[PDB]
Amino acid sequence: IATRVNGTPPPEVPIADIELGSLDFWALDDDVRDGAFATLRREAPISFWPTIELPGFVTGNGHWALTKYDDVFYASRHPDIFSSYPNITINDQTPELAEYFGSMIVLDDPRHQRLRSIVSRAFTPKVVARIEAAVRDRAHRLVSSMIANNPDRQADLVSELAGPLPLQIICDMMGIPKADHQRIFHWTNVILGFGDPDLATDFDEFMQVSADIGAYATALAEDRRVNHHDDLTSSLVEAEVDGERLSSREIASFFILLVVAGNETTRNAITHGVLALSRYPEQRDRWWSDFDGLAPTAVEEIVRWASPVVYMRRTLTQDIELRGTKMAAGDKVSLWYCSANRDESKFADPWTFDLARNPNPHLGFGGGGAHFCLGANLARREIRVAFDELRRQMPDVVATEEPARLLSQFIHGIKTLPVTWS
Ligand code: HEM
Ligand SMILES: Cc1cc(CCC(C)C)ccc1NCNO
Ligand SMILES: [Cl-]
Repeated sequence: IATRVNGTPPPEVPIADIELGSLDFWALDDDVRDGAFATLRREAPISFWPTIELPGFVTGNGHWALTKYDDVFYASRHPDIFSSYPNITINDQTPELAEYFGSMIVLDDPRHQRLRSIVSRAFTPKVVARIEAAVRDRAHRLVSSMIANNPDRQADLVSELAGPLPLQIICDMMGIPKADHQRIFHWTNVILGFGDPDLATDFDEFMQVSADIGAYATALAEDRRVNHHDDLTSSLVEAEVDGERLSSREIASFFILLVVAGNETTRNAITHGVLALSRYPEQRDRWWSDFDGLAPTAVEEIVRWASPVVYMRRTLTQDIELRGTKMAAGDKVSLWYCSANRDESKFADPWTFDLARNPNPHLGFGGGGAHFCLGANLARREIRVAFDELRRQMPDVVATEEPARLLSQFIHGIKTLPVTWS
């Protein structure tokens, strides 16, 4: 595809053209989206928007959009005010889906910390360092297979590498048999792709997929309750929180959170990273000339640039005012990481994709504090190893078409990215 000029700011977007409540807005290209958030940061840093109407979802009240880095950081660090209960997407959750989506991410402390403590050891730096060889093995073989399977030197990066790598890693951590990885992939994509006609627009399919992955979780849990294995599902069924085992719905919700969180966002970080190296070849050249020296900053700049999670939602527990804006107890609040990560008052040259950027206190893993991404160290490893394997096996891998972008307010997804190599 065409490259662009690195450092170019987005087009001006008049504030009257911005409709965060319309699915059509989220189909526009990233230049327009980035320009819209730049206009909000400048002219309306806290503003109120209707909730997008999705067939079968509960619309409910609209939300206050926090677009400034400092406000997203403030909300994240004050959970006694900005609660993660009852949901962390904007749209209200049906009582039927609460059975499958009531994990620790929609809970406050103390119960959130008790739940997180069941699995946190498995994601600490020493424990993930052990997973590193498996990441290396899977990434090496996926890229080798891309080359063996495609003598025409053309393939889809998403289906051949970015998707399978994080999926295989988290499924093995969970104890899921390899035969079932494609069902997990499909379920993940329906749950986080709803509203995109290429994935699912029918709510019956969304509820069927939810029910099926919940039933799958429950059967695997029952098996592990009979026969322990060295995996996260056995951890879940063996835990006790003050002498009480987790309920079937708590187990199903934990399993679904871990599986979905563990593959989709990393997949999109890799695809956006390859697209950026394609658009800014100077950065590829710099990184390839010193891979290990630049990898720390390069991986962080890929996450800042991609912002794979566009926003997370909070709910006020009390009246507050910020920047002169009075917000009421019970109001929804949306935290726009995609905007915080272009905030001109926090980042020098925010429109420059600079793989040497340092410091880089981006909010791609959230604003910090109680819910800080459990998998951040694992994600950074998977990204660094995927790019090292591309450098080694197909260093000129480059996108040949513009991405097919996922239609989503929540996930900065790429459905397909055709690439070519020498
Ligand atoms: C580049 C990849 C990733 C990105 C951009 C990302 C982003 C995020 C964000 C924005 C949050 C919410 C943070 C907050 O509310 O303050 C989060 C939470 C979480 N992430 Fe990730 N994540 C990534 C990879 C992973 C991986 C590989 C896993 C492995 C399972 C994972 C597991 C989780 C979990 C379990 C939570 C909920 C934590 C809690 O509620 O305490 N994430 N992530
Ligand atoms: C994309 C996403 C969605 C959610 C809520 C949706 C359900 C499936 C838990 C939670 C975490 C993440 N990702 C975090 N880390 O990848
Ligand atoms: Cl103030």
